[PDB]
Amino acid sequence: GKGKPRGLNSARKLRVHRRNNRWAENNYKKRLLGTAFKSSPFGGSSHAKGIVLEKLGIESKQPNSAIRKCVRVQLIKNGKKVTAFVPNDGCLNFVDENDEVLLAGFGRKGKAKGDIPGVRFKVVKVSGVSLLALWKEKKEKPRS
Amino acid sequence: GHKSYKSKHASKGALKRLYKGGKPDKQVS
Amino acid sequence: SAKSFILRKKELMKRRGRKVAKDSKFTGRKRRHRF
Amino acid sequence: GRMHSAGKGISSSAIPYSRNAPAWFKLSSESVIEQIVKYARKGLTPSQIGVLLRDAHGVTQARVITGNKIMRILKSNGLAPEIPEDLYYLIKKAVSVRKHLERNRKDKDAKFRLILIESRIHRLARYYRTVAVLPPNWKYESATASALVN
Amino acid sequence: TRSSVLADALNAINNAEKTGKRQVLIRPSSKVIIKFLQVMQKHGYIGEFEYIDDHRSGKIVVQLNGRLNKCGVISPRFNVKIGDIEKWTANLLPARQFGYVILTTSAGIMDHEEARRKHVSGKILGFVY
RNA sequence: GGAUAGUGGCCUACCAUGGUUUCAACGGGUAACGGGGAAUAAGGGUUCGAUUCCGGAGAGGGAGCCUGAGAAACGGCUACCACAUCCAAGGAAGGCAGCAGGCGCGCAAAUUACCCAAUCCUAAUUCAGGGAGGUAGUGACAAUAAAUAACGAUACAGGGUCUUGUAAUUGGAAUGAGUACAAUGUAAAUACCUUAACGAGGAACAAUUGGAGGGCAAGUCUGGUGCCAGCAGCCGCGGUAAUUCCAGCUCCAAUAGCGUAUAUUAAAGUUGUUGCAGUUAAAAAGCUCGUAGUUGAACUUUGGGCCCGGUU
RNA sequence: GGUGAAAUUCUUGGAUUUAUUGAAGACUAACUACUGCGAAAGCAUUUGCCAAGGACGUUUUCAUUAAUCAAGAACGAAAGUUAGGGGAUCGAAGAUGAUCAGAUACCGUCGUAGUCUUAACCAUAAACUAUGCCGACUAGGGAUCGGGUGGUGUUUUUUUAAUGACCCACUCGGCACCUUACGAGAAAUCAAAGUCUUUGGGUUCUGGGGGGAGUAUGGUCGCAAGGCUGAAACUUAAAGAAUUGACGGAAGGGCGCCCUUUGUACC
Repeated sequence: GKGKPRGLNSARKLRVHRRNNRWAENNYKKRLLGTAFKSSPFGGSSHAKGIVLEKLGIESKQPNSAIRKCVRVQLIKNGKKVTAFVPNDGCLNFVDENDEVLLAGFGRKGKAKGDIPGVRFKVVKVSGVSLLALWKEKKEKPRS
Repeated sequence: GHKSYKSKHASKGALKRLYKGGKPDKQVS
Repeated sequence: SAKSFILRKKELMKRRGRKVAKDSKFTGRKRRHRF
Repeated sequence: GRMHSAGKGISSSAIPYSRNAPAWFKLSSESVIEQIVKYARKGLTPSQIGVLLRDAHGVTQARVITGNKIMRILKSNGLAPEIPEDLYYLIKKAVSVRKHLERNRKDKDAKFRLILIESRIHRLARYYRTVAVLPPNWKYESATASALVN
Repeated sequence: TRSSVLADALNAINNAEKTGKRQVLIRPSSKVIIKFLQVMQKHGYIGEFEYIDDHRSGKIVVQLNGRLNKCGVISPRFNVKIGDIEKWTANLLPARQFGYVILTTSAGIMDHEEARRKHVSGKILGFVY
């Protein structure tokens, strides 16, 4: 029983049925439709670079407020315009418009640490130096 | 309470109640 | 809503029978600041 | 179970556990075979000959008394028909139900029954042309089947 | 239809051993079923089987003795090289010392350990422990 | 028959009407050179292979060709095509997917260095030539080994006369990271191996990176800030969808490395051949026939005796 | 007539109602069951004709002729489409009325298509046992349908023989049921949903979190309605089985307060 062919000479049916089934996966279908090369905002890339369009104050709530905001950036190689969560406070005095930031992915979303509705990108570098050293006062952002 | 009628894609009658109330594709070489 | 989530979800483990460290002014905050 | 039905019956015959010599028979072997060939000289099929020799003359089964099958006996004397008996009866039933279907056009269950009978006929004809009893095509079809059966 | 009579025979043995009966009646018989039960009896996992001979296919009646956990068939009869026969026992035997998987080789129908001893392999037929 | 080095529809004349296909032909996609291999360790598998070896193709796109044993060669030619150089305006010269390097594209990648000394190749040939190749510079791709401290005495705390812990207490020892006579090393140098001499008293010669409700290891820590139609009254308390608003102390893990992003693999039995499920959680065609496909009852030399020699 | 109430409606040419008779088309109550038949949808008056089936019985015949099934084919509830026929009832659409706080009592009357049949189309349903088909084994019991076997068993012959019907025992094949857990399962529950981490009898189909979405596009079938096949970007951490209760304006008692029974989401 058990639904499937089990005969010694029925390998062709097993292969074809498995091929259609594997097409009904998710990782496999994303890999062979090649949407990382056609529909993904990054070109299948891990990091990317972009020119900062503008910045918008997507704030949690009103006067009693937790200040976690995001920028609007435009990619260079693709031209698609996305949103990026800048790290810890005070760095928006550091990044302005048109600074050629370097972006990555964000990661997990749980109860905390950023539950922003539809922001999967974090600004890793700004002006081609960093955010960590430029927040820990190791290096300084050069002018233009 | 009644158990809700279960289906994957919504039934045609409920589709009627909800709805009442071009160019070809591309294949780049 | 870190305080409400943690204080609600640390009581369910008390019913399930597991140890939970007692709360103070150190639990519901950014323990580590971001970049 | 049945080939084209939902039934699962087992009504059949059970051949006795004896390969020789009914004690009270004690009659002959050649008298039996001349009765067989004379009954076939009337023009009866092997099954009716078997049931008559069982019902009238004490022949239990012809495989043990004569040592040979009935159809092989008729083949030995050249009385074997052009088509075998089961295919002949299937063709006759198909002809009758078809005639009913030209007479009564709306009878859908009879259409389904005709389809069942013709699938049975095609399967049996495939078996016969496999074992080289029929001509290797033999081509059952609607019309000449009437001229085939009678 | 009865595609594998060895499967139905071993399934009847398994059911009647699990429910605790003393005798098992098996229909139809075969050369392969007879050899399988000689393997079982020579290893002692069953009792005493006697073959009732009518002209159709025969029947078997076997005396069980307990002492038998599970027997079954592997279907289809996979071609089994000797270099991976250990894989097969590591697939479905509880331990490495007891329990037997049964092979049909050109030297006959025989359990796995004397298949090591004779250094001959073949098709896999079933298992018993 | 022509042609080829040679068989051959490779080409031509004549004459037949054939060849492939559900065992999926033909067409399309490939961000596809193929393989030896690589990552993932219960087995089976999933994913990758532009890349140190082997085979193929190409020198900006096509085509043609000379020489020659070997080329449809490009560090050879001719022609067109796309770029594009020098000017005396008439004409001439071009091909870095060789080595360096530059521009551009980008998340993404080194010196316009030295040498034929090694490995080998070419030639008229031990001798010449070789950005083939070797050496060095840049180099936290990856991989191996292990310095940042060790031993006492004192005074206490102990386990309690034998054994540990603390101290703005004290003592001499030991040595490489570096600085370098020299010599090895090398085509010549740099570096390693060796070593005359110098080189440790902590802000010395100072180790970081992540974290601290649970996963999952470590806070019944500290301080400051914005607000309150709530108490008090100018001291303050508490609360603060502040998703902690900001900093410090202490602790945990890993450690010359640590974190992050993406992709993939395992734990995953969410691809299930091993090994999934289908009454109600996703999922049994409305029903039957039927072609290819898959699968298909039992039965034919068994049993017994003989010897011999092989392994424990 | 009609409703909780009214109105539209018919009527002194007599409405409603009683009786006699006729005409039409549709459907076969009660018998009607935890019963039968059919591949399923489905099938209920009598008789006749035609062909077909299943089970049982068989000391008949062939000797593997079979099981499941992409392509392909037949049928397929109701609804719907094109001509013809018929048009009693019911009746989408439509016409008219009261619209009276509440309709907890959102309706009344008339009424086209349809409902019925012929000759053609369409091929879908909660088409459901929400349980593919074939084969094997595993547990007690009582009923019931069809066939068969045995009874110096019962009853009706007008003399007690056949048959019919009933009773007892058995057997084959069914539709169903009560209990159990040897076993299974997440649980409700299951003689199969058992013989499964001790996992392999044969074989078709289908599913891979929820939305987007049965959408868009392509192809094909269809006169139409529509059917068959059918993605993606994007977005999200969510979306079956039981028990348990706050809550009660559930009610019933007592002597405003207590005690018992009581059912626990869509828009």
